[PDB]
Amino acid sequence: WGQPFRLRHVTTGKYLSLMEDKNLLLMDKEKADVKSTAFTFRSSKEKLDVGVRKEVDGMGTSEIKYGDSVCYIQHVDTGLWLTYQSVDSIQRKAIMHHEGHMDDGISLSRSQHEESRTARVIRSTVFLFNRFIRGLDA
Amino acid sequence: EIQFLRTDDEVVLQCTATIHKEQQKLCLAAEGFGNRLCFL
Repeated sequence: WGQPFRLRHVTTGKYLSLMEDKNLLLMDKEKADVKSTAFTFRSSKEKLDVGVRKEVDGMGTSEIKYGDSVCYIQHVDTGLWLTYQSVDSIQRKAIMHHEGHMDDGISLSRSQHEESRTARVIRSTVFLFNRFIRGLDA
Repeated sequence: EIQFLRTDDEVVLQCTATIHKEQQKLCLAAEGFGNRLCFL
């Protein structure tokens, strides 16, 4: 809890980021400048902000659990919280809001190694084939 | 105590490069799919 990280979309290869004008958006690898792409899992939505955690040179202690634990995604730089637009399959746009909503809890479901392999193969193949198609068009 | 490298461990090969009077850290990488060569 409190550890900064980046969320990379496997299929597109782009990193989640927060621009002030158009909230959440995916950005290329060369424009992920940590300030806008840093996100954090929070146990509770209350403004604790303990911070000042010392990094441990080891595997650490397991804190966040798959499925059971309820997470709250918070932008590191701005402190904003991930929440839904609540107005329109489901197609509910995700926005940054300072106080969020009553139900912003997020569960985590791990993917299989085969599934992750297939997703990264898909992204590499679409990149290479788009390059080939553009070369043929040229 | 000083930690050691066991077999079943995940590691990254890292090196340093001195270019235009600065030091840059580079990790060995490879794609495996559609490209067998290794880059940094």
